[PDB]
Amino acid sequence: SNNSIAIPTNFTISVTTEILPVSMTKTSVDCTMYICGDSTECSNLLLQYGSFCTQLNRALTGIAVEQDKNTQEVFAQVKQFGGFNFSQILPDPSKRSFIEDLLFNKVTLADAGFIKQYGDCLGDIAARDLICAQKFNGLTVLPPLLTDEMIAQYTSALLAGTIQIPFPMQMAYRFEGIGVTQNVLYENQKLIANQFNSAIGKIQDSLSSTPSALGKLQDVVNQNAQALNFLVKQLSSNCGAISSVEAEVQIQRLITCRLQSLQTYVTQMLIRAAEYRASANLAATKMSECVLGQSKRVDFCGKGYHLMSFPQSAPHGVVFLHVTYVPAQEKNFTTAPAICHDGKAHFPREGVFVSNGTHWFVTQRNFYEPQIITTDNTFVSGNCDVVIGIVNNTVYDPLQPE
Amino acid sequence: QVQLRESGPGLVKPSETLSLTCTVSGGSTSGYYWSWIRQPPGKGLEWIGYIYDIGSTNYNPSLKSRVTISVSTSKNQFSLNLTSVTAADTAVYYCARGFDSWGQGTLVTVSSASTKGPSVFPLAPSSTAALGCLVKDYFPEPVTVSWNSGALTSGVHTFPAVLQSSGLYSLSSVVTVPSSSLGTQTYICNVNHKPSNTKVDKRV
Amino acid sequence: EIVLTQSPGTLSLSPGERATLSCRASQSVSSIYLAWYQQKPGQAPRLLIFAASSRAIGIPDRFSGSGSGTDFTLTISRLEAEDFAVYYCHQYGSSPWTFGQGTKVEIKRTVAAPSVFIFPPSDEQLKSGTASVVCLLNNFYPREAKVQWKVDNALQSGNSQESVTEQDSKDSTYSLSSTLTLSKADYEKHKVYACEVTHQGLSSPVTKSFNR
Ligand SMILES: *[C@@H]1O[C@H](CO)[C@@H](O[C@@H]2O[C@H](CO)[C@@H](O)[C@H](O)[C@H]2NC(C)=O)[C@H](O)[C@H]1NC(C)=O
Ligand SMILES: *[C@@H]1O[C@H](CO)[C@@H](O)[C@H](O)[C@H]1NC(C)=O
Ligand SMILES: *[C@@H]1O[C@H](CO)[C@@H](O)[C@H](O)[C@H]1NC(C)=O
Ligand SMILES: *[C@@H]1O[C@H](CO)[C@@H](O)[C@H](O)[C@H]1NC(C)=O
Ligand SMILES: *[C@@H]1O[C@H](CO)[C@@H](O)[C@H](O)[C@H]1NC(C)=O
Ligand SMILES: *[C@@H]1O[C@H](CO)[C@@H](O)[C@H](O)[C@H]1NC(C)=O
Repeated sequence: SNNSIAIPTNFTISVTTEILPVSMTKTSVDCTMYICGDSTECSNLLLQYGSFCTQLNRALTGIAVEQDKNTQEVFAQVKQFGGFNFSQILPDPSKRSFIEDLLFNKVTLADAGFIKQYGDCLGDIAARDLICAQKFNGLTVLPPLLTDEMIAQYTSALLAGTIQIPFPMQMAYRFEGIGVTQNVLYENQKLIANQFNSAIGKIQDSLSSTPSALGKLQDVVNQNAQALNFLVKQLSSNCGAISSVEAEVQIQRLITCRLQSLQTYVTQMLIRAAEYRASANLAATKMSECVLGQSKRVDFCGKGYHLMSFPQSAPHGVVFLHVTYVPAQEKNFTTAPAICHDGKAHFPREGVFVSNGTHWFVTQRNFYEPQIITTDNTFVSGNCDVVIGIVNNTVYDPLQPE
Repeated sequence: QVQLRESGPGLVKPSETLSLTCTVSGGSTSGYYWSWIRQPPGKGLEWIGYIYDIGSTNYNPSLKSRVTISVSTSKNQFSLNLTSVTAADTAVYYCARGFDSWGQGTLVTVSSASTKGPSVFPLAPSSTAALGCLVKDYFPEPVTVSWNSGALTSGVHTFPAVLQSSGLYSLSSVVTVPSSSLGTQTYICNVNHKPSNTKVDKRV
Repeated sequence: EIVLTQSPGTLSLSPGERATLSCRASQSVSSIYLAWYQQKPGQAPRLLIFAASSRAIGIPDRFSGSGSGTDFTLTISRLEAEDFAVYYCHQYGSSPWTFGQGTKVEIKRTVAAPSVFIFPPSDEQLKSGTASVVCLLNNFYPREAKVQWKVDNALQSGNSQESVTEQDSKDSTYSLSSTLTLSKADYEKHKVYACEVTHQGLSSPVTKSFNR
């Protein structure tokens, strides 16, 4: 390249969906009910066989506090409009938005077995946990430390990036962080608002009817529900629970088979907990530097240069709406360092001289906003003969009186 | 309880592919994690990868570019395939369910040699006395030596195989018998070598 | 990768004592993402302790796990002779699951003298043309046993090859097989052959000699 510069001309602001699971449901096995459920001889059953229940329940308590730590690391980073729409993404007073309830209604149908049955038999009363574990073979689902109300409140707190600076000035400052001046936003605000609103309309159409983006959240919750239902299936159809109905060998083969099924459940839940921890670490990284700050990385928060992001609280997950800036229609323009006029060399004050073929303009380096060459845009230093790649043009003085 | 049994080729040439299958009897590949974990002889364990039934294929980020693990439509099998197998990939491959209930390993040698069958020779007593049988000149190492078709199990010592100067293995299996029943019982040794498909029963 | 290192690489403990094995990780892994395995010779690994201290089913109260962070301990109390194994520590927390080099646990008992046997070549390998003479040391402790061959009272080297078994589970004894392989032409040129052994449990070297 001798004298040529590649400059973008058009731009598209686009939103993208990033769904990351951050929490697994809590399971706890109540001892002295899993073993000797209805044998009514719970001394000799809990002596030889009852010491292996607490070993598994310790691991379930460990993965439960690990998932609570995951939700605390993701959703609790902080403690506490214009031409854009923002009506479907903000809370509308049960303190949830219109993307949040679509996510909740689509993801809560991924479970249809043990968890929904426990929620139905709970009766919205937390004092019946001794009763609800009696009829479901001793398996209990603990509620999380951070409830749905607190997660929704923390999401509403983290949605303070839409703030005492007004929102168009914030978008202008984020464009200035990208590398384009504020005149591009303030002169193309209607097109940007239309693209953002149409992108929210497309995200609502593509999140609800088709699965589309909900293929990495529905399947992991479905895997968790199937792993819990297979425990009840292999606890009821074969190796059944102790009911009212020499024979120590039979009760030994019933109490050893039901323990091994639980050990299978813990062993294949620990790997799922590791995968959820990796996803939660990715979510904490994507909320530390895409939310609560513009990111300098490329193609990490979203496709193109990252501009903004909004968090949303999905059940057992987090939904990031990434707002990004995609350049398009690159053009090759002819560059020149300085311009000679009246025997005086003029250098650009802030920008690059460009030529589109016939006329000469002063533009920014990262965008094609043509400005006519005046004396308020160039400064004078040196003579004509010293600059190597000089070009002939006329600088237009704004003072042209009668 | 579940049972995991591994099977596949015992010897592959270099720049070929492995195809190791794992039969699951007593359970189904429907909602559990399954992994392959290998072991070089006299070394530690190395992990290849684990899969789920519907998806979630995670492999090792040192061997990812030449590995694939796949479930089967029979609902009781899954297979491991490797690509561009060098001489450093010979191992006792293990098939496991997550990280619990492992299976017996299958040894996969990788060298450009030929499947040479065994040759059992007797080792008679020379007047408790010891009697045995010797196996010579066989290239792979799965070989199994049993005594009296699984009836004589006490006092059996099956020595590890040694590599000779000819590039072929040799082995010995010696059992001790009381002198009051030196010749009052029929003692035979049964060998079995699977790549050569050879079963020799030898008296003593 | 998180490299897991075990510092007591090989122990030698009498029955009734304690065994403390340490696994150290380069990065801080959590308390719930480590496991322990024992491996008998020629068998599959068996899970012993998953998470930090959660025992599996079918395992006695001897094996107890402890630790969190970058220092994990496995404790064997009232060790028996059926614990001759290689012990491994495993991480299932990070995506590249990493094992470690194992700790080989041996059992120590009193000195037992070897019983020495000689096996001549049979007629089958005489017909084939390669003679192989076997010297057998049946049950002996410790592993340090010296075996040598004498052909017409001349010491031989570079032809014998040894194989030593692992320890038996019921009693802590070894076994040794020395194979002397040579040609039929060299076997036809000598009359007396002998296997001579020396060991700590033998006051004098033991010679077992044979002819055709
Ligand atoms: C190079 O830039 C000049 C700037 O003057 C362009 O000329 C203008 O072209 C537009 C249409 O694109 C007309 O409406 C204007 O009237 C033109 N201005 C003048 C002063 O005549 C010119 O077209 C550009 N050339 C190319 C090849 O894009
Ligand atoms: C601009 O010119 C460069 C060489 O300087 C060339 O590689 C590139 O394709 C051109 N871009 C166009 C024609 O859009
Ligand atoms: C190009 O810019 C126009 C406005 O000048 C806009 O309407 C259009 O969407 C852009 N087209 C692209 C980026 O393809
Ligand atoms: C935002 O969009 C909704 C429908 O999506 C519409 O009802 C509302 O008037 C819009 N608000 C504006 C443009 O301020
Ligand atoms: C630029 O303009 C001057 C006017 O004095 C002229 O002499 C010179 O040749 C021009 N240079 C070019 C066209 O490269
Ligand atoms: C893996 O190997 C199996 C067994 O040979 C074969 O059926 C299958 O096509 C292979 N898969 C590949 C190469 O992806």
